[PDB]
Parts: sequence; structure tokens; C-alpha cells
Amino acid sequence: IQRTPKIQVYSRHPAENGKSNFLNCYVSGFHPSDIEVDLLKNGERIEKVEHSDLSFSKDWSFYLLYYTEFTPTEKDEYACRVNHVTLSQPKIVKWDRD
Amino acid sequence: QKVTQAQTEISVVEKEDVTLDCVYETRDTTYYLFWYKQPPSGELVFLIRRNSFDEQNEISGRYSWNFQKSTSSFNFTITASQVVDSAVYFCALSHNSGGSNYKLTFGKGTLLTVNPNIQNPDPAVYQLRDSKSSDKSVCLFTDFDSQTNVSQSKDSDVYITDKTVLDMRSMDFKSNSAVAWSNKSDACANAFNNSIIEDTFFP
Amino acid sequence: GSHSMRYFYTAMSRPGRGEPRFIAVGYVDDTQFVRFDSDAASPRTEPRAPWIEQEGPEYWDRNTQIFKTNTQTYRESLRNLRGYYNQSEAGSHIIQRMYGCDLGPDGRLLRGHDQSAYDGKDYIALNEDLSSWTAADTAAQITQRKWEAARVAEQLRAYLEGLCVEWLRRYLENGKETLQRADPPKTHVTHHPVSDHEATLRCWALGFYPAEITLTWQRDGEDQTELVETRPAGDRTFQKWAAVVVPSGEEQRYTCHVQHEGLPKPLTLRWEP
Amino acid sequence: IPLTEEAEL
Amino acid sequence: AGVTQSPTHLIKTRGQQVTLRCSSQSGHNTVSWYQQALGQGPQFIFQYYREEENGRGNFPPRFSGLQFPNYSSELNVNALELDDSALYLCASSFRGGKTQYFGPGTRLLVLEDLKNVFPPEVAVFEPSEAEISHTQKATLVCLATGFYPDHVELSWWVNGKEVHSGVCTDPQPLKEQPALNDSRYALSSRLRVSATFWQNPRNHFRCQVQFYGLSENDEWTQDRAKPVTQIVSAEAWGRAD
Ligand SMILES: *[C@@H]1O[C@H](CO)[C@@H](O[C@@H]2O[C@H](CO)[C@@H](O)[C@H](O)[C@H]2NC(C)=O)[C@H](O)[C@H]1NC(C)=O
Ligand SMILES: *[C@@H]1O[C@H](CO)[C@@H](O)[C@H](O)[C@H]1NC(C)=O
Ligand SMILES: [Zn+2]
Ligand SMILES: [Zn+2]
Ligand SMILES: [Zn+2]
Repeated sequence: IQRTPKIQVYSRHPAENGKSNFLNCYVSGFHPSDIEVDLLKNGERIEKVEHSDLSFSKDWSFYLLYYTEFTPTEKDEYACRVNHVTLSQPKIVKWDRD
Repeated sequence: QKVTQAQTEISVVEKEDVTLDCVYETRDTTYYLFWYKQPPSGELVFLIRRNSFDEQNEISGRYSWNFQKSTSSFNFTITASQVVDSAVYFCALSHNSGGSNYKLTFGKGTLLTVNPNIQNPDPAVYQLRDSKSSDKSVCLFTDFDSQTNVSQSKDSDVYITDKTVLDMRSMDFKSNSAVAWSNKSDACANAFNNSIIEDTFFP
Repeated sequence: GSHSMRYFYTAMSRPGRGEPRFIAVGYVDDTQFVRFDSDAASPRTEPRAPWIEQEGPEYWDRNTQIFKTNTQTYRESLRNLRGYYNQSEAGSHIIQRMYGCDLGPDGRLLRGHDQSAYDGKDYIALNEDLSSWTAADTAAQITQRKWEAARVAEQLRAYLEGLCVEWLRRYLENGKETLQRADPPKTHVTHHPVSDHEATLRCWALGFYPAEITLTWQRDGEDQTELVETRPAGDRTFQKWAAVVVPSGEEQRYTCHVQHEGLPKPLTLRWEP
Repeated sequence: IPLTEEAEL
Repeated sequence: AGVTQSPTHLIKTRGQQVTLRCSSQSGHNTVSWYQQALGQGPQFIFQYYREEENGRGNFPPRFSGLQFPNYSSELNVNALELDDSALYLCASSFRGGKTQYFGPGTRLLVLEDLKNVFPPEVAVFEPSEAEISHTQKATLVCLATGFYPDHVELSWWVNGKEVHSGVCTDPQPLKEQPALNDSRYALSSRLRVSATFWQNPRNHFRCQVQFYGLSENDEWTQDRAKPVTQIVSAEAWGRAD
């Protein structure tokens, strides 16, 4: 009933500076459904983000996929802000190209 | 889709095995078949539930059902038909019409009638008089074999009823009868110009 | 080739925030292909797969009407379970259900599934035999008692063995170019030094279907391994990798082994500088 | 196609 | 008591409002209404689920319905026509196994005018003295004439017990003259019993005839009395001659 969300920040394709890609934040295994997920661009909010469909795994734990268009650069650092009833303060997971 | 019962009416006698024919056409695979009996009261009683994954032959009591998916027919068989089994039998089909609803689709309806097995036929035409201080007269044709068919009055002022139907719960007495009457002149002898036969009592 | 079908229903309650919300998604193998939401002002069954868009309008009006009655069905289910535990009306609760038929290589079903849940806990389930049920608590027996006399499991045995198998089969033919054609992953090995004595060897597998994959690290003697597992890519393919901290200097000794359906033979990879 | 008719709890 | 439906028989004029009611079983949650013509099978009107219509088939919007939380249902039908005269059946289920438990039904009849409705004239007839010698049986003939409309239930009561053995009735009544569309009807039934049971002067026989006509609500403006729903019977006692 009480479950902590697992976060994965990655890209749809290998990150190459200058080329277009998709930035994915894959939250999985969290209860209940209510969750706040934001994508951060060096500290600012990214507008017009899209989320996947609400489904659950065989252990009755939910998983979502928040994605957006992103062109990786060397000096731009992105992260995923996830808030949930399980943990008190908002959680940040920075993006790693590897 | 549709359900079809080709048999319109059936005339059988007691202890005789009568089968009922019910065929269906249905492309979608999952469905629930049914059989209902409707006595003259008007209601339908629940007899059977058949499904798509069920067997081919299934018999329970005097009722014997034959569900096969190749012929797409659910032909019903009544063994040793009794007087109580005389009613209208419907076969329905629970398919998907539209969405979120398994609707029923009933066929035309098969009229089953069980006439008494008159082992000793003794046809006779008696006359009855009003009990309660009146003189209106009634004529009665009774105790004839089940193979006799009469229904034509062939006269306006003269009234003639056809063969009756026994009560379903009628265990003890089982006989065929027909009643004619009139309030004009000119009478019991001329009452039956319909299939009047050799072994008739005329008092 | 191979087939599987699943349906994921989800019903949560929002006291004061409106009526309960119902969410339904459909799956063939690991490819989602149906999507439904109750909160959309235009609530209609949306598709997520190219091969199903071929279906006519009667198919989509059917799937929409079914879910438009299931939202009222589970709303009463939320009120019923609220009464079994006499829970407060101001508490949020959720009901989850999964079902579907599993086809075999010969062409017929192997295992039909049906199971429900409440607040993340197992509530009720249909047995291996489709006829019976298995209750988890005292309240599950209340609902079980009703379905024992209403022949609810009778409906499922006729559906799982009937329309589900007939349509799970139709989906295999309409999308055999993607549902019956597996794609092996794009595999490579990376490396990043952490210290003078330690080093990280990460083995990548990209763009594979279905989701089942095995990634292990091994030294010629035996096998060890950090394994974040099977995230999706968003293109109906999944991505996965396994890493291991290796002593810098003895790096070449570690090998990566991949076991996947789309691969003709199991692979063995080594970080080649 | 999903299950046509659903029981309640 | 799971299956009820009120009322049983009803007569209305062309262009009125009727409201048929039905009670569901203790374990059921759906109500399905049907309409059966004299020759056809029960045709499916709408089905209701938890006070929201589930689905309807091949019927105009005037056929309406409503479901109450205590599993009570209605069938509000507007703008009646002469072809809306049929048997209206009520079904019930619980969204599980698709089995429909039908109710007793409701015989509805729509007429253009109510100036032709008449109760029957019942009269029994003692058996023939020559029949006692021939078959050793006694046949009692009952006759109800000059009544409109069609549906009438004819029961035989012997010694205060509704007997079913030895009873037979005509399948449908008889039009007195087939030339007229509004012709009155006539039905007849028979009761056969042993002669010794009839020759007993302490045994009585009664022919009950239940007639379904007008109700209290409907207004009457003719000189004769209102032909309301009434039971007209005829009795006869034993005789030995
Ligand atoms: C059930 O009874 C029906 C009653 O006619 C039989 O109907 C036959 O159906 C087949 C195909 O379904 C037709 O080719 C025949 O022409 C039909 N019979 C007639 C006389 O037309 C049906 O065969 C019966 N089924 C079984 C298994 O006995
Ligand atoms: C259900 O409640 C209504 C009140 O709205 C009442 O008229 C009806 O008779 C009730 N039915 C039963 C079966 O109690
Ligand atoms: Zn004789
Ligand atoms: Zn169509
Ligand atoms: Zn009646």
C-alpha cells in the first residue's frame, strides 16, 4: 500500500551534441497513483510535456513514462522532479548520458 | 443476428416422443443459448442454459437437448410427452447487439399440443338443459378420437366451437369435446355437419 | 508465432474531487494497443497500435460503450467495498483488475487469467480452472458469494475460450510484421574510470522486443552486477543495461552475455578499446 | 475486444 | 418473492399514458422489458442498469423507462396506438451469467372507444340423463356470452377447491358474427366427473369467469353501468332424478 517510486532518467537514443532526441523520465513501482512529475531545464520548468498511459506491473505497482523533445548539448543539464506521498521532500534525479 | 423455429404447430398424443427444431445463425463465437416454456398464463419459465464451449449431447429427465455447433441448431426433444407439456416453447440467443449488452432474440414460437390417447373411442352427441330455471339448450359432441377435426359452423345464427385443450394439471380425466348452441328455431340433429360419422350415439 | 493478451483496468476514488476515475489499457504481447480514460471530456477508446486502426466504427463504439458502463460498475464496487470495511467516505481508495487469455503455439488457450485488487492488496481472483474463485480476506467472500450464484465465472470461461482467443488470433494476422517478428537488440559495451584501482564496465542492449532479456557480467571463471532493468524507449522497444565495477588494469577479463528471443545465438561481448 | 459485461463488487 | 409485475390486465384508449411496474429478485440488478405480439416472440425493449439505461432496441422514444434504487422499475409509455396492445414481460438479471427470469407479464389492450366493452353472461348446464347411461360420466358445460374484450380466465370450482382434472376449455373465444369488427365474444368450458359424484345432492359445482374490463379511474358516461373488472360465476348442485 505504501510504495516508494523508482526513477530512471535517460534518452530514447544515444545522446549526441546537436542532434535531436527524446528525454525520458520513467517512474515505476509507486503507490498510490497520485504523483507530480516535472522535467527541469537547468532549474526551470519545461512547458508542454507529455506523459504515457497509467498501467501497473504484475505486482500491482504503477509505472509512467514522461517524455519530451530534447537536443542534447554539453552545457545543458536536465533533471526529473518527482513528488509523492511516500517521501516528504521533492526528489530530483539528474540526467546522465551514460 | 437471427433465430428461426420452422415448426409452427405440432399435434401429438400422450406418451409420444416429440422433438422441437430450433436453428440459429451467428458469426461471433461466444453466445448463450436458452429454452423457455410459456404456459397459457403468459409467463416464460427458465428451462436450460447452453453455451458455446459446452458438449454436444445433454439429457435431463424426459427433456433431451441436442446442441451441435456444426449444424448451428439446438434441436429440442421431448420424450413421452404428457398433457402438462402442452405450451409454447421458445429458444432464445444471448448475443452481443451494439455494446455492453447481451440481448435476447426469440424465435417464431412452436405450439405443442398433446391430445388424449383415446384407447376406447365412443363418440356421442348429448343435449344439455339450463340448470337455473331456464330452457336454453346446448348440444355437446364428446368422446371422439383425437384424429377428428371440426370447426365450421357454416351458419350465422348457429354457433360451433372446435376441439378444446385439456388443463395442464388435469391428471384424472382426459376427453375431447365440442359444444354447439343457438337461440333460434329449426335442432340438435342438424348441429354437426362437420365430419359427422358409424359409431355416434343420438339419444 | 506466439501470442498473449492482457487488459489492465484501474479504478480510483477521489472523494470531493468528483466521481471515481476508470482507466483501461489493452496489450498484445508487450505492445500496448488500447487506451481509455474517464476524465477526458470526450471519453472514447483510443488506439495506440497501427494494426488495429483497420477496425471499423462498430468496433470502437463497442469498446467505448463497454468502458462507459464499467465506470458505473466499479463506482458501485467502490461503494460496496467501502461498506464491507465501513471505511470513511472521505478516504481515497483504488481497485485494480487484470484479465485476458493466453494462446499457445498450437493455436488454443493455455492459461486464462482474471484477478482483482483493492488498495494495492490482492482482493479476489479466478482460479486455474475457470469455474471457481479464491478469496483473500473476509470481505472477498461477500463478493465471492454473489458470483457463486450468478455464474460470473461461467461468463469468463465462455469469453476467455471464445471471443478472446478468436480476436487475439485476428490481431496476430493483422500485425504479423511487428507482433510475430522479433527484433534483436543493438548491443555495445562502454567504460568509464572511477578511480586508479576501479573502473566501470557497462554493457548496453538497445531497441529490442519483447521485454524479456538477460544481461549478466562474467569473468571466465564464473559470473558476478548493477542492473537497472527494462525501461521503455517510447518507440515500442525497451532498453536495458548491466554494469560492474572492475579493477582498472584487468579490464578485458569481463564478458557480457545476452539471452534474447530475436537473437539466433547467445552473444558474448568484450570491451574492445 | 474486452469483456462484454462486468460483475460488480 | 422475486418476480412480480403490476398490473395484470389493463385497458386504455388510443393516445394515453400507461405506467407498468415490476419488482426484481433479491439478488438481481438489471431489468429488461419485452413486448410479445400474439404471433411473434418477445421483442426486446430497453434494458436498465442502476438507474441509467443500458441499451434499447427497435422502439420509439415514447417507450420510456426508469429504475429505482430499491430494484423497482417502470415502463412509462406515451402516445399509445392500437398496435401497442401486446403482452409486456419483465426480466431480471445481475450482470453475471446472462439468464433472464421473466415475470408474469401484463396484458395491455388499446381501443379506439370504450362503448363496446361488456361483461359476460355466464350460465351452466346440467348433464344429460342419457349421458349417465351411456358413459357413466357427467359433463358440465359452462357458457359465457356477450362479452368484450377477449381475455377472460375461466376456472372450475368444485366443493370450494379449484379443480384442474376433467376440465377443458376452448383455445380462443368465438365471434358471435364474423361480419362485424366490434362483435362480442363467447367462450365455453367443460367439466367431466363421475356420475355418482354428480348424483350426490351434497356436491356443488361452480364455473368462475374472471373478466378484465375497465378500472375505477376511467370515466363512464353511458346509461348502463360501468363494465368494470368483475367475477361472474354460475353454480349448480347435484341431482338424482
Ligand atoms: C435440427 O433440426 C433442423 C430442422 O430442419 C435440421 O435442419 C437442417 O439443417 C441443415 C443445415 O443446418 C440443412 O441442410 C437441412 O436442409 C435442414 N433440414 C431440412 C429438412 O431442411 C437440422 O439438420 C437438425 N440438426 C440435427 C443435428 O439433427
Ligand atoms: C421502491 O421505492 C419506491 C419509492 O420511490 C416505491 O414506490 C416502490 O413501491 C418501491 N418498491 C419496492 C419493491 O419496495
Ligand atoms: Zn357408446
Ligand atoms: Zn452493422
Ligand atoms: Zn389473464
